[PDB]
Amino acid sequence: GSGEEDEKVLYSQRVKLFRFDAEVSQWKERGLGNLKILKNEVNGKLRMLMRREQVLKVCANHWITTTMNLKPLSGSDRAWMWLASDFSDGDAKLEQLAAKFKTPELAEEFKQKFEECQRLLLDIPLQTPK
Repeated sequence: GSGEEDEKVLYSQRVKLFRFDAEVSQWKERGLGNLKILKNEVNGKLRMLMRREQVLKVCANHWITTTMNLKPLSGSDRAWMWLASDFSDGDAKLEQLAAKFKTPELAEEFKQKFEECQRLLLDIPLQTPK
């Protein structure tokens, strides 16, 4: 009720999704897809989910909040992981899952903006015209 739904799609981007392998202790790709952003009309929670493009299937529904923190992968500077409990149909575990963009360009722009939005989006209204 205005929380687990109520989200609309504003932006989509081709990204790689990663899972943290407990057994590998390491981030390994979940696949390749498009990061779909669903944003609540309330602008309370926004999500980034990514569906595997050619795989037609969302694997991770991650909410972008300051309640969570982004951390760069080892060796990556601008590809980051977040801890989220994903269960788009990903099955509810909390994992640190990662996503990386092709370049630190895509990765860096998003990283900065991501954190800023975490602190900021909360207080600052961002409503898309209709």
